[PDB]
Amino acid sequence: PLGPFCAGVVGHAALPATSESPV
Amino acid sequence: GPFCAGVVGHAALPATSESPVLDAKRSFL
Amino acid sequence: WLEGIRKWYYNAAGFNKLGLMRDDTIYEDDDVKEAIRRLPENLYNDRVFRIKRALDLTMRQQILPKEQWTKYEEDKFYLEPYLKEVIRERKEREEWAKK
Amino acid sequence: QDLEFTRLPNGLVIASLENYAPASRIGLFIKAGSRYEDSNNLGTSHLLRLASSLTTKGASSFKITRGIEAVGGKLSVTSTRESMAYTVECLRDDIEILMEFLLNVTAAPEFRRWEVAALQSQLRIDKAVAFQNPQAQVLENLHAAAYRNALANSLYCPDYRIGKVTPDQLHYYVQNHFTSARMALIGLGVSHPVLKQVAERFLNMRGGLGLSGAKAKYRGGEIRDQNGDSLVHAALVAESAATGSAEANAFSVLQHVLGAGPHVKRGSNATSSLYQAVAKGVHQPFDVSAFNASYSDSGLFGIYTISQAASAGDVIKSAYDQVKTIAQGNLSNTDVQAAKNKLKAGYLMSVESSEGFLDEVGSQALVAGSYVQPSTVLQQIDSVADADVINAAKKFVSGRKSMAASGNLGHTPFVDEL
Amino acid sequence: QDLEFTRLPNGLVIASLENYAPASRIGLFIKAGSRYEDSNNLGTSHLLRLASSLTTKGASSFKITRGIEAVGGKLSVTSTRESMAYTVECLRDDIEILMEFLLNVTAAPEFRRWEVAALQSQLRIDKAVAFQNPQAQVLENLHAAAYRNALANSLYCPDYRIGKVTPDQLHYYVQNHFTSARMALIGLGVSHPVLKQVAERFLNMRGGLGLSGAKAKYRGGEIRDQNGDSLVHAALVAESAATGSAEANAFSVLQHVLGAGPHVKRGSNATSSLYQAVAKGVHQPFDVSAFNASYSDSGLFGIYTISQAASAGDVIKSAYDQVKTIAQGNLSNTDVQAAKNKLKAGYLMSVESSEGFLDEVGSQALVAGSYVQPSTVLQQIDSVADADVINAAKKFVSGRKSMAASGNLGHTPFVDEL
Repeated sequence: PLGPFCAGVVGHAALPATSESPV
Repeated sequence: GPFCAGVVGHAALPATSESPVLDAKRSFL
Repeated sequence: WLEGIRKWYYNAAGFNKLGLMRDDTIYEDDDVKEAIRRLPENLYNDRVFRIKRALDLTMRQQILPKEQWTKYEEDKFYLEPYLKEVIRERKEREEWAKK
Repeated sequence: QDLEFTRLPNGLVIASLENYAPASRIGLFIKAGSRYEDSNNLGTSHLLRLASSLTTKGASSFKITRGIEAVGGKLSVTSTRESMAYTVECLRDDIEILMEFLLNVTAAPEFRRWEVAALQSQLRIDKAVAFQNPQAQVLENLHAAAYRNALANSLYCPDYRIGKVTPDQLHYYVQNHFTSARMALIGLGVSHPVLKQVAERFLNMRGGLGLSGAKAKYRGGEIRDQNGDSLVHAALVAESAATGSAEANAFSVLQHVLGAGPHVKRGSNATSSLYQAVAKGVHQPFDVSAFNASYSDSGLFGIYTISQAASAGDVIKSAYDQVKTIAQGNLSNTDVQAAKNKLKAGYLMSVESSEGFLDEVGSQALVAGSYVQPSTVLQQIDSVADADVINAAKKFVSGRKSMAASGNLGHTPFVDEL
Repeated sequence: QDLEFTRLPNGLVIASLENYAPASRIGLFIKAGSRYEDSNNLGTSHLLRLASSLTTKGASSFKITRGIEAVGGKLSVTSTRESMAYTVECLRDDIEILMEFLLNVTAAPEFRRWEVAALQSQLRIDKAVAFQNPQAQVLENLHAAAYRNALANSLYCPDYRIGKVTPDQLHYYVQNHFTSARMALIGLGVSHPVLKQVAERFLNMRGGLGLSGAKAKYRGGEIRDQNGDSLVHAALVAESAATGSAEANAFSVLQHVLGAGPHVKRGSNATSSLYQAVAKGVHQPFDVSAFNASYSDSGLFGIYTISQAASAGDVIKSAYDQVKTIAQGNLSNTDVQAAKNKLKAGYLMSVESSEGFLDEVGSQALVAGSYVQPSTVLQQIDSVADADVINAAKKFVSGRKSMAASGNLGHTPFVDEL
């Protein structure tokens, strides 16, 4: 809930995303 | 073998010295 | 005496009318360019805004309001020390080149 | 309707829920990530994440992108350290085409040399964008210093490997990890038989239970980065219990007790005890929250502190003191129940969204291999006793510490000092 | 003639030996370096070392460069973690001009903003050139991991501080650390009275001890670089004695016992115990030596190993076991005697050259005030007993250890495992 770092970059038809853990 | 990471210079020669750091026979091996 | 005629020339020259200062109007030779690049950022930004405003005023053929004209006493020679140092260094390099 | 959880003989989970939404969402949760890597192939998962639109055996890159945009759909690759999920989302009528495109992307990766060399550059850009917020870097260092292997691997390609990932490495990673048993196809808004049909049409070829990495071992190191930013982001964690265990639920309850991300905009987090404990000591701008990472084999619980460089030590010590106080036994049952409420609400709101539900079902299928109804999750949450929370606090307080701090470290203390 | 040592009232130490040689070397040794940098001004020592030719009050950059070049002189700045040495070498006839230039540089720097801004890129250029050899980065990380304080500061400016070093910081560092009590003016081929006159002329101002750095504190950490190089450079060290102590001489003898540097080109380091001990286990290209670093506050002793990435663990373990065997008492009197001979010969060969003699005199003057004759140093070496070497080995084995590793690091052991 503190944000799994939610660092996904924006994109269309190819949008990578990553997440780590609460901040 | 400190291997003081010397820099070539004239009229300004910056030399920095570290402590014995081996790198003795790497070329040999 | 001399200050009277100097003040006359200051008013006669219009760089006070455009809001400029004396060092703003100097011709930008190589020594002047080095002096400019040696200026502190506050002096540099002030200089560029003064010159931009002056160019804008000259574009519309207008002059700054009388109260906003630069004063002969208030004029500050910001570029003089830097330019003098540049000239002195160039003189030293030339002198070493001479012999 | 209800979730149609099913397991094919190969070992592939297919779950579908016909919500009758205007738009459907299909995601193939492959059990791959930074964890299943070694020193030689570090960063490969990152390029795999970036290589979503590369030309496949059936569809060209042009065809992939143009089709996905023509239907207005979206292909996203979410890569956690343990799970790499490929999800497609579009309107219900055109879901089949995006289904075919997704299974083409996953099943038959044609890593042409030129395209991989092209995306090598995009690797650096993505890492740079991710690292703009210091928290990402701090957490990467945290995971690096917490474990000796597996989970220690970063989710972003290391600098020395930015332009050196090879197509052969990508092929090997896909072959040895993108396996049927390690895959789980979960789709919302689609019927079960269509999902089964497509899954048997493409994913069948790869045999299951591929190359498996080793269990992570708690390093407990301290990685300190001096970057000069005035605010010092520090995180001190210790090995918690892995997800799926009751102690994991106790640790989540502990996290909410200590304090999680704010519930009130511009709020002082009055319920959050960490915030008050630090505030009584640090009157400067600060922000302290409870870090609870729970992975399949091991977990990490700790406190994340953001504060000024001079006062960072005070913040870290005060937050640790609050946790120590909780470990001592000064825990109120009212707080326990309040934290349980917060956990239940958080879970329900998380599963509220289509994306949230998709990721939750994918995770459950990938790790547990079955769907746990939210009611059961809430029952598990309340099942945790106060003693369990206090014991989790004891485990953290009397545990080997791994700290990662980034900023003008300076006053920032060391693990031995803490 | 003989070396003449004079402690001036301001605290400056003046030394001169009239070798009656064609060339005269004058060196000002100042007790400043990376150690006396705080977190805010990290890397200022590096730029100060580079800014030896910038415009001074006495002379401009053009005049300094052109004059020193015209007489054929050389101006060199040598920096250690605890020391900075400014030396000028030229023919004895023109030594006065270079002496004036040296004192102008050391005592009246201007640090004009434009010149420092121009020189800031030389920080990165120098750092890159120095880091070409992996040994530099490995030792930087070793010092950073071993100490949490002064000695951890790098000899090269951190990357985030490359463009951020300010002229005010340089002025503050010079004013507070370039002081008469901290300086020693050492001259070879120059008469004592002339050096004394010049010292009064320029070094009269900025008297006093100046700002004092905090005592270095052992951290016992590990830093692992993972740079992907084929060979793995790993250094494992433990805290040791400060320079100029009995245990320091014991540690030097221990270093020579284990093996420090090959004496026969392309040899087998037969006398070196570590080398043979590793060689029997590992048949791959390898290297190993004893790392002995002594500073005024404290010292580090340990093993430096370079080996194939796969075999790094074996090499490190074998060297560590050989040190353990020495600690257990398996040390012959003959080995101690041979090491003593090697160390005495090394000291004599080091002081043989003019640069070596000047550096030794400066180091003794700064660290200990007075100059000790080579015979007394050799007597100190002889005084070391075998029991002292065994106790030094026992201290290294027992003490908490700090490790820095660079390379593939897939099989490189962590400090806990060792």
